[PDB]
Amino acid sequence: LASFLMQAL
Ligand SMILES: *C(=O)c1ccc(-c2ccc(C(=O)OCC)cn2)nc1
Ligand SMILES: *NNC(=O)c1ccc(-c2ccc(C(N)=O)cn2)nc1
Ligand SMILES: Cc1ccccc1C
Ligand SMILES: Cc1ccccc1C
Ligand SMILES: Cc1ccccc1C
Repeated sequence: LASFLMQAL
């Protein structure tokens, strides 16, 4: 999940 949200950056 972290990756799925941090893709914003
Ligand atoms: C959430 O964005 C998230 C959580 C976990 C993973 C992920 C991707 C690949 C692996 C993997 O190859 O495991 C080998 C031990 C594990 N977890 N991606 C995204
Ligand atoms: N918010 N994330 C980004 O903007 C982002 C763009 C591109 C990449 C990335 C990572 C790894 C590779 C590679 N190993 O070829 C290419 N591009 N990460 C983040
Ligand atoms: C590597 C990967 C794949 C799918 C969604 C987000 C990210 C960071
Ligand atoms: C979609 C989502 C979920 C949890 C925290 C942040 C964001 C953008
Ligand atoms: C991480 C984030 C959050 C909201 C707008 C833009 C960006 C890059």
